[PDB]
Amino acid sequence: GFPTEPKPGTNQFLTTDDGVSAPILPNFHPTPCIHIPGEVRNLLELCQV
Amino acid sequence: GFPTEPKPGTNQFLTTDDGVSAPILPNFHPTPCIHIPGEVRNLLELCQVETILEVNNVPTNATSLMERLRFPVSAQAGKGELCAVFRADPGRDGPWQSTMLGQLCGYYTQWSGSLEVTFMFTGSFMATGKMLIAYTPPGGPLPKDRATAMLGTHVIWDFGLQSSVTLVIPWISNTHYRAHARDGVFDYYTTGLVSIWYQTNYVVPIGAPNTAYIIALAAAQKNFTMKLCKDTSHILQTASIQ
Amino acid sequence: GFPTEPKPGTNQFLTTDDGVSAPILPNFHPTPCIHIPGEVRNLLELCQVETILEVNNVPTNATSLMERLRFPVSAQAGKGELCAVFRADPGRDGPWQSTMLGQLCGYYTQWSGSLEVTFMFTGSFMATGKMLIAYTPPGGPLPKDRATAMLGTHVIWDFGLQSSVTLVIPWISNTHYRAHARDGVFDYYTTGLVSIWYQTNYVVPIGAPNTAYIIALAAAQKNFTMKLCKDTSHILQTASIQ
Amino acid sequence: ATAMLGTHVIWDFGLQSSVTLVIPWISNTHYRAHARDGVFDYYTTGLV
Amino acid sequence: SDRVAQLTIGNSTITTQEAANIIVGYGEWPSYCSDDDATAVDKPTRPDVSVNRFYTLDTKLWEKSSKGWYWKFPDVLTETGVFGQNAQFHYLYRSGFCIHVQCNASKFHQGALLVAILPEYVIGTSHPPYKQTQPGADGFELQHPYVLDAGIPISQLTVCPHQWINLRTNNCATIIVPYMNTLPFDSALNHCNFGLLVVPISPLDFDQGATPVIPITITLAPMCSEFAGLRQAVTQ
Amino acid sequence: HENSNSATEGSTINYTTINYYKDSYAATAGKQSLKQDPDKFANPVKDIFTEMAAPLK
Amino acid sequence: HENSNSATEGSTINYTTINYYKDSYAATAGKQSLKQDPDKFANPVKDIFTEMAAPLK
Amino acid sequence: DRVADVIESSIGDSVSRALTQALPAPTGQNTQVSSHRLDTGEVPALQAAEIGASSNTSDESMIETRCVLNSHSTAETTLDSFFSRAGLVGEIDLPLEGTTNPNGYANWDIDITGYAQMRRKVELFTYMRFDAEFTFVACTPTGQVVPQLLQYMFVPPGAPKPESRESLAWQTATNPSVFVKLTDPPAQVSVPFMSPASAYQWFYDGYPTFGEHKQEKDLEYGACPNNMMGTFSVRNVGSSKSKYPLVVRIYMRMKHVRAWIPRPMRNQNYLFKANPNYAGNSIKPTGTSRTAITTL
Amino acid sequence: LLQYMFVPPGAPKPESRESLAWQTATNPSVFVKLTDPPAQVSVPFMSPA
Amino acid sequence: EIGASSNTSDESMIETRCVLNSHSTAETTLDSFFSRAGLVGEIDLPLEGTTNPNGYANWDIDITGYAQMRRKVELFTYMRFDAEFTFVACTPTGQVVPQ
Ligand SMILES: CCCCCCCCCCCC(=O)O
Ligand SMILES: [Ca+2]
Ligand SMILES: [Ca+2]
Ligand SMILES: [Ca+2]
Ligand SMILES: [Ca+2]
Ligand SMILES: [Ca+2]
Repeated sequence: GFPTEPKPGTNQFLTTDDGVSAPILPNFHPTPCIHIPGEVRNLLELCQV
Repeated sequence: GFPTEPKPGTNQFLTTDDGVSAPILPNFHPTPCIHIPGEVRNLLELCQVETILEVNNVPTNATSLMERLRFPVSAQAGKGELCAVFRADPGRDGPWQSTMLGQLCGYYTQWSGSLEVTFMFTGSFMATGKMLIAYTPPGGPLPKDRATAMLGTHVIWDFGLQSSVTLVIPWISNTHYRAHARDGVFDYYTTGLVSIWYQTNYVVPIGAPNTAYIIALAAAQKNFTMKLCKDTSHILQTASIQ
Repeated sequence: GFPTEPKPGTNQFLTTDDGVSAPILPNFHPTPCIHIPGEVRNLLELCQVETILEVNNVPTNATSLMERLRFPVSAQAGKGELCAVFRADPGRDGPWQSTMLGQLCGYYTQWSGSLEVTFMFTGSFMATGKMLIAYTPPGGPLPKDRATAMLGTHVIWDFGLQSSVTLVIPWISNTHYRAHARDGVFDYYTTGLVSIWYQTNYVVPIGAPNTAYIIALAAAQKNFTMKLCKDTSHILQTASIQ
Repeated sequence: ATAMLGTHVIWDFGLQSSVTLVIPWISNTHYRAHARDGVFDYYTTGLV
Repeated sequence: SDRVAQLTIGNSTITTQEAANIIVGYGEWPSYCSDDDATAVDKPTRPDVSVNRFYTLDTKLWEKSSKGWYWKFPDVLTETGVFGQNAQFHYLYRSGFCIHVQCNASKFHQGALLVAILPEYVIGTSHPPYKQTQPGADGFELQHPYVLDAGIPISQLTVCPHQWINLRTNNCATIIVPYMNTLPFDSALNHCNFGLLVVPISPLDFDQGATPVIPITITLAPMCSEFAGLRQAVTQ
Repeated sequence: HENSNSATEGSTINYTTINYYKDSYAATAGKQSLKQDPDKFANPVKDIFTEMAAPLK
Repeated sequence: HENSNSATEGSTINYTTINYYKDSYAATAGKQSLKQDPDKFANPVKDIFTEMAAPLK
Repeated sequence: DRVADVIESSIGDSVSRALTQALPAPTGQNTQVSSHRLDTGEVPALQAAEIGASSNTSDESMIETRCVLNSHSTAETTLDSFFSRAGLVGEIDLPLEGTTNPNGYANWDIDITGYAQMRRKVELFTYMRFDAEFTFVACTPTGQVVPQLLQYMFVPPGAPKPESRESLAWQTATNPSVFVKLTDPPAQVSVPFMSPASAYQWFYDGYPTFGEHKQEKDLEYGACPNNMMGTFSVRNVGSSKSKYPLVVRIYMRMKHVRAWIPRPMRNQNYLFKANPNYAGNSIKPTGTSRTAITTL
Repeated sequence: LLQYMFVPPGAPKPESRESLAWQTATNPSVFVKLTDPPAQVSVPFMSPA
Repeated sequence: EIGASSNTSDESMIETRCVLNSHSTAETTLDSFFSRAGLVGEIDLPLEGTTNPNGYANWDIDITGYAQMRRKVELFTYMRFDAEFTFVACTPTGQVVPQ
C-alpha cells in the first residue's frame, strides 16, 4: 500500500465541517428547479427590511 | 508516512456505493462476447412495449384467472351504459399490476410522461359499434353519466377492419414527477380515472355471438421517465427459498 | 491531516492481490543473472511438447506399472477389431493424467484449442498394417462398429519407415472455452471419445514377434489456451511433510 | 405431413379465388417420353 | 397490399389473404456465424434449400374451452425431413426460423389467439419429464396458461416476438427469429433455444350451426442452417 | 498499463470509470452513454406504417 | 531516483509496474509482455522438415 | 466456371440485418404544440395490435397539446444504474452447536437464486454478461462483533474442495483466499465475468447430460454448467474449536452490466433454487382484485 | 453491528428484525459497527416538487 | 523417434474453416501463475508443551514443507525472483489476541 500516517482528528465528527460523502443514489437527477418569486441569496437582505 | 485524517464514514459499507476493489484474478480474460439478438440498453425501452392490462381482475377462481385478461361487452339496450372503470395510476395495486410497465414501476419511486392504452375488439366481424373512452383528470370524481364523463379527455371508437384503437393519457399533473399513489394522502399523485361507455350499441346480425370481448394493452409514451428506485411492493415472498 | 475515508476491504489480506510492500534491504543488489539454457516464458510452451499418454492404464501391479505407458497390438483375424478407447478430456482423471499437458490443466479451470496425439509403432520392421483412428465428437456414444466409428473425424494409418503418425483433435465445441469434464452434468464439457480399429491386419513374416506395441504421445495445438486457475485435484498429499 | 416434404404450396380462400401451382421440370433427362405404366414410367413426372 | 402476402423458401410457398404483416424477432434477420464468433474449427454444412424450407407439422383443434399449447423449436423439427438428419448426425447446430401459424374461420366467428415466442422456455410443476420438456411433434398442452406453467404472468408475454390472430380481422400470424444463444452453435438434440405458445385470450365463440371444426396448423421453416461436428447418428 | 477484461469490453457504449488496479474489471461502473431503441421491442415489424396511416391496408 | 534490483533486471520482457519505495524489487509484478518459443522444447531439432515432408528421408 | 447459383447465394452473411438503430436519449421526448385537425384518411388513434406492434400514436394527434421541454433525465433507468446495487445473495452459518455446520468449516455452493429480492430483478432477462463486487458481512446471530479470524477461499469447479477445518486445500497456493478479522470492515472483492459461455444464462431449456433423460434424471432439466462457478469455502483459522457462533452474509453488486432478452416478471412465489417450480395447488392473481369492473 | 436501510415511499417496509425487506437488493443500506466512526452520507434533492 | 513434437496442423488434416482466436494467453505466464500467496511456513509458540517453550522460536527458511506450493515450484529446475511474505498470527482457535 501507500505510506500514510493518520494525524489527530482521525475518525472525529465535526458539526460544521464541509466535506464529501458517498452518494446514495448513483445517477440520480433532482426534479428541474422551476422559477419561484422572491428568492433569497444572503441574510443581510432581510436586515434591510 | 503521509499525513491523513480519516473522516466520518470510515469502514462503513454502503449498498449503492460505486467503488473499486482488489482483483481476484490477475491477468484474467473473460470469454469473448458473442453477438446476441435483442440486447437491452435502458429499461424505458420496455415501458414502450404494450402488455395486457387486467381491467376485469375481479375473478380469482384459479379456474377463471384467464378471464382477468379479457373484457366483457354485450349488446346493451339503453342509452349511455357504463362498461368499465379503473385507476389511472401505473405503480398502484390496481389493474396495472399485470402490465409490464406497472411491475417495473415497483422498482422506482417516481415517474413522468403520458401513457398509451390500446383496446382491441375480438368479437365477430359482423359486430359493429361505437364507444366513448374517457379520462377524468385528477380531482374529478368518477362520472355517473356518459354525458358527465365526456367533459374530460375522451375519444370515440368505431368497430371495423381496424380492430384496435389507442387512447393516450396526456401527462396532466401539477408536479414534474409523480409518486406512486396509494389511497391515504398519497393520492395527491393520482393520475385520475378512466371510464368506458356505450356511444351507441353492440349491433349484431342474426347468426353471430350475442356477446364479445375486448383486450386492453398498456404502455408508456416517449416522454415517459422514471426516477429514483426501491424494492418492489407488488410482490413479497411468503416462504423461504428451498 | 488529509481527508480520507477507508472503504470496505480495509486491512484485508488477499492471496492473489498484486501490491507493494516495504523493502527489507535498502540498496540491496541481487547477484547478476547469468545466462542459462532453456528458459521458459509461458506455460503454453510446455503444452506444445508431447508426453507419453497412458491409455493402457489398467495394470497396477506395481511390477507392471511400466506397461501402462505401452500398448498391445496383436495379429487379429476378424474384420473390424477394436483395439482401444479412451476419454478425449485432458484435465479429466482419465489416461490424460500421465501427459504433461494433463497435469498442467489441473491448475486451470477452463481451456480451448485442438489437440494432437502421435502414435508410434515399435513392432518389428517386417510388421505391416493399416488402422483407423477415429474421434467421435461430443454427443456421439462409443461406436460399436469400425463402420460406425468412421462416421466421425478419423484417419487411416499405414506402417513403414514413418513409424509415427499424428491425429489432430479439432476443437469442436459449442462454447469458446471448456471446463474440465467430470461425469455428472459437468460432462457438458466432454471433448468426445477416441477409438482405434484394425483397418486390415497385423501382418508378420515367419520369424518376427507375433505381437507388437504402440506408444501414444499427447500435446496441444497452437490454438490452445487456458484461462483462470486453481489447485490441482489430480494429486493430494495423504501424510504431512516430515 | 409426409406430402409436404416435397414441392408444395399453401392456399387461402378470399377475393383471389384462384391460385396456381407450378410443377418445376425436375427430371434426369432433358426430354421425357409419355409415361405409360410398364417400364415407360421412367418418364413419370411424379404425383400431385 | 398489406394483408395479402407470400412466403417462398426452398421448394415451398405459403399464401394468405388476411395476414396482419410480418414481425422480425427483435428486429434482426437470421445471419450465419462470423469467423470470430465461432470456435468450432471446421467448415460447417449449409445444405440450404434441402433443410431451409417450410415444414407443416402438427395441427390442433380450437374449442370454447381450450387452454393452450406450446412447442420447443430446436427439438420439434428433428426426426423429420433432411433437417432432422443433420441435427442427429451433427453435434453443433445453428439456425433461425420463420414461423407461420394459420387458423381461418368465417366472418360470423369470433376469437383471439396470442402467438408469441419465448427464448429458453423452462417449465415447472418437483421436476417435469422428458415428454413434457421436449414434446417435439404434436407439442404439449398448457394446464395453467395464466402462469405459463413457469410461474410467470402471461399478461406480460407481449414483451417478446408475438402477434395476434383475431378471427374478425386476420387469419394467420407470421414471425421470423434469428439464432439465439450465448454460444455460436449448440446441439438441438438436448437444448431448445426457445418455444412457441398459442393461447386463446378471447374464447372462441360462434352461434350453433356454423362449422365447429376450427383447426390451428403450425408451419415453420429453418433459415441459414449450419451444422458442425459430424459424427455418428444420435437421437437424444 | 492495464488489461482489457471488463465484460463490457469492445462495448459500443463509452464508460468513463476509475480503476486503481491492473485489471480493468476491478474498476467502478462509472458514467455511461445513454442510447435507446424502443423499436427493437415496440415496433419490430418488417414494414412500417405511421400513426396517420391505417395499420392494415 | 530508485535502484535497479528486481531479479528480472536487464530482462528482455518489458514489465510496467508500480513502486512507492526506493528499491525496485518492492514493486508489484504488474503487466508484462507476451512472448513464446514452443520450439525450444517442441522442435529443438537441428534440421527442420515441415508437416508436408516426411520426417525421415 | 461458376454455376451462377453459387455466385448469387448470400449464404455466409455473418452480418445481421438489424433494421433498427439505437439513438441518443438523455432527456425524455419533449412535447410540441398541436392544433386541431379534422380530416379523412388520417387515423392516428386507429391501430391494429393484431400485428404485434405498440401503437405509435402520439399525444399531439390526439389532443391540442402545448409545448414542453422534457429535462427529465433517463440515466437512472439504465442497466448499471439499476443492477449495480449491493444485495443479499448468500448466507452461511458456522454455529458451535448443531448439525448444520460442525467441525468449523463450510462449503457454500455458488448460486444466487436463493434469495427473492435479488432473484426477482435478475430473472427479468434471459442472458446477462457482467462483473461483480462482493462484500462479506461476518457476525454472530445477535450482532455481536467478535475478535475471530476467518479465511474465505474460492474453489473453482474442478479444484480440491476442503473437507475439514484443517484440510490441505486451505494452503491455497493457487486458489484465491482472503483472511479477515470480524473487527475489520467487510471484505471488498471484484469478480470478472468468468464463464465458457459469452453470457450467464438464467433459463436453460435443455439437459446438460445428453443421455436418456430418465425420470430419476429429470433433476437435470434446467441445469446449465455455464452458471456453475464452483464453490465458496470459509472457516476459522485454527486447530481447536471456534469458541464463537458465527454467521456470514454475502452481498453482491454488479458492474459493467450487459442484459439481453427480456421476459415476463415473476408471478408466483419461488420454491426451489434454480427451479421455476411454482405453487400449483394454490395460484394467486398477478395483482389485486376488485368487486366489479364497473366499480372502484 | 447494525444496518441502516432507506425505504422510499412505496417500497416494502421491514416488519421484523428479520423481515425479507432487509435483503436490500435495490434500496440503499449501510452496515456499520459502533466501534467505527459515524456514518457519512450524501443525499440529493429528491422530490416531485 | 527424432524427439520432436509433431508439427502437423489441423488444416492439413480436415477441411477446416476460419476462426479468429481472441483467447488471450496472459494468464498462462510465469508471474500470472506463481504470483499467488500460499502457505509455506508455520510456527507454534504454545504455553504448554515441549515444542516451543521459553516464548521464542527459530524457524529454518525452507518452503519444501508444504505440498500445494512445493508441487508447483518443483516444476522447474532453476528459478530467479523476488517475493512478498505475509504473516498471519493467531491462536489455535482463531482468537484474536492483544499480544
Ligand atoms: C463468482 C460469482 C459468479 C456469479 C454467477 C452466479 C450464477 C448463478 C446462476 C445459477 C443458475 C443455475 O445454476 O442454473
Ligand atoms: Ca488511511
Ligand atoms: Ca345471434
Ligand atoms: Ca513368428
Ligand atoms: Ca397431431
Ligand atoms: Ca425429442
